[PDB]
Amino acid sequence: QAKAVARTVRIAPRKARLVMDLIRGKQVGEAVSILNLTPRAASPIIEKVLKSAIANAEHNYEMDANNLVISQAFVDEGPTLKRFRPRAMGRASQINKRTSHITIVVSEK
Amino acid sequence: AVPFRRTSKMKKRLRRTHFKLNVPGMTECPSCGEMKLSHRVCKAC
Amino acid sequence: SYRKLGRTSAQRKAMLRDLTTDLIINERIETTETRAKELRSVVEKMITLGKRGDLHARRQAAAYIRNEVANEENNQDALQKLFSDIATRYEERQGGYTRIMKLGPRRGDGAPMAIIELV
RNA sequence: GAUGAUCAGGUUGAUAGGUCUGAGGUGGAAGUGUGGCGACACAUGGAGCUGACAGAUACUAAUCGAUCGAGGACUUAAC
RNA sequence: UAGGCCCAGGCUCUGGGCACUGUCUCAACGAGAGACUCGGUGAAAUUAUAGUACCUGUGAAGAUGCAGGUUACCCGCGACAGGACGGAAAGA
RNA sequence: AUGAGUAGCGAAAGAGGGGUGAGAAUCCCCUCCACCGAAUGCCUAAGGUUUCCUGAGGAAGGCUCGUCCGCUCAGGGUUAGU
RNA sequence: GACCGAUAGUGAACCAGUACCGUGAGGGAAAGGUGAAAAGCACCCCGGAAGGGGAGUGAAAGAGAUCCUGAAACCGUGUGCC
RNA sequence: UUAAGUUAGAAAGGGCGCACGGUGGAUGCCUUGGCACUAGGAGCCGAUGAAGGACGGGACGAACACCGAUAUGCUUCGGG
Repeated sequence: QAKAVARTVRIAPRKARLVMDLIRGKQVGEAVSILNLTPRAASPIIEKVLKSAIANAEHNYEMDANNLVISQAFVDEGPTLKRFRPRAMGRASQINKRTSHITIVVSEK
Repeated sequence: AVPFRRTSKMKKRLRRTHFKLNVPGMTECPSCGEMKLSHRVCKAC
Repeated sequence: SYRKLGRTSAQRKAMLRDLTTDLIINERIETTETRAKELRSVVEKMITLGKRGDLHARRQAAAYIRNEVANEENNQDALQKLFSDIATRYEERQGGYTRIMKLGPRRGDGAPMAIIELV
């Protein structure tokens, strides 16, 4: 089994989990197509992580790109950046720019 | 119009049950093996 | 009925005129799906006008086509191209001069994109 | 019809656009000719134009595809 | 773009008449912005915990949470403004 | 944390072709269209203090994006007897 | 020193009367810890980068730069029973 | 086969327990800094320009520290 993690990605975790739920459990080749055809802003990032996981599986563990399936796929919370004065244009206060840790594990079926 | 009380975890999770995405409608390109949205174009496929 | 396309009554007319002229010039355009769906009718009506060829139809077309250059090599107007080049090409078709092909969502706003071209 | 939903169709087909012919609306187009010093008038000529309405016509788009969906529990009684 | 008129008195006030109108009998349609759906981004007041129906009683102020009964498959989206022990208020 | 992926994200006109680029609605060029014009034009004060030019940049910042910026970093740039 | 040990002890263990706030007199913070030694990751792979997976150093890499230990709220993935 | 009866299972999601993470910096160890005193010194500097500052000085950025156009130092006498 092979793993690939993307840390402190500038995306809200709640919005990334929507796509993560779509792709988990699927065959690894089919999952790429779903990510390519989903119109969300987390798709490109999750696709990069998935491609990285597939690469590690072939160059480091000599497993084949076929017969691979997504075992685990989850999103965690990352350090939050706090903008106290969105006074620029906005009349809000202490906006929170959230962040995510994206993890994908693949293995042979 | 002021929340009288905080919302529990279970009620939040229950309300968020219809807030999810749908698997796309994809077909495989006759020539090539690329996948595109049905009724979309891909001669380059 | 007909789509309002998010504009007011005059901006809609201006954008339709511009897109019709652009399609006449370039033979193939990329725009949104609904803009193409609304452009199909007007561009086909103007092709129908050009297929007649008389002065009255020429001036009816001129009251709607933009003043732009089709190609600089022969100093050809868009109206001249409409009445000389395309009307000769579609001399045997009864309607259906265009076709819309759907591409997919845009990155900026998720809008559905489409190619509209002359057959 | 807010969105889901509902309803008519998907190439042995008229679902929508276009084209053709119509219905209704406005109302006598452009060019040319004539009369007038001119603004204009007359003829060609119920003419030209016409979004959402009707009938024909596969000309353009509904391609190819994918997913889901049974194998029918036990007891008693009458057969 | 840019003043409604007329006949009066009292020096501006009270008038009267006319004109005119969606002020209304009584509302209908149309245009735009928001609402609504999709993509991006993304706060605040408030907050004892909460799987938080209705009626009739009981009760330190007014019962969701007490007693007796009657109703009710699980989860949402859009509206209403009834309760809202919401805030305004104010009498006092 | 909750409210909640909710309210916001304001006028006001853009459309297409080409380019660059890992990536374009949003940057550059072209074309047409549209708006101001006792100004939304020209100059020059108060005030600000490098914000000016060239190259590089994609942390942060810019109510979306960004290959762009009044942002970041390196070099430069202000000449009086009137 | 039967004094404190980073919310304590000076306001200040860190470029502190600093940053910030105010016209001014004046008010006035937050912020310590890689490893014994940088030996601080050659090289290969995915990626524009960020960030990862190997390889290597090291006693330890889940010690990799807000880098000793790392609790709770809060946020997730899998599963036994309902 | 018909009729009349019984039960089972079902998870869009949710609850409890368990396993594994993230975030965040309590806790424990540690000390560069403080606090209260004791025993001695010393109790003033300045018009021969003070206290406190501004601006500058390095081969190459900013800052601290040091120094003053003799400017990241000069002379001498000692130590090492």
